[PDB]
Amino acid sequence: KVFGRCELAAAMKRHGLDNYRGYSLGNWVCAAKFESNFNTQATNRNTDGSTDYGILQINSRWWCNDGRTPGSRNLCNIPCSALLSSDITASVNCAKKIVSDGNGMNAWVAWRNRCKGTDVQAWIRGCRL
Repeated sequence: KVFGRCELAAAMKRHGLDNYRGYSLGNWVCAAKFESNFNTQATNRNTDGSTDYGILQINSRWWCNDGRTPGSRNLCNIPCSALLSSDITASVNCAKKIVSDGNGMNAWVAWRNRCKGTDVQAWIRGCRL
């Protein structure tokens, strides 16, 4: 695509993600950055044969269905292709569920290895709320 630095910060915002269970808007921004480089169409197969889907790289073995990962559950009751939409709502919604799963933002490798415990706000500096 891809998405824009502040295009996203603003898009995640009014989807009510800015302080969502503690996590400043900046973390999601920074998460999107490293998981997919703001590419909504991003896809990545893991070793277990599963595939990571979308801007926040959401896995098929749990949250979304792709008819290609046996022994998987589709926890967000949604097909994985809908996560590849330029519309963000699907992705955000399913993300919101992943953060309250009990383990928080740590559910993203990229985040807790490139965002966590760092100045996370610089990611939304200058952007129009």
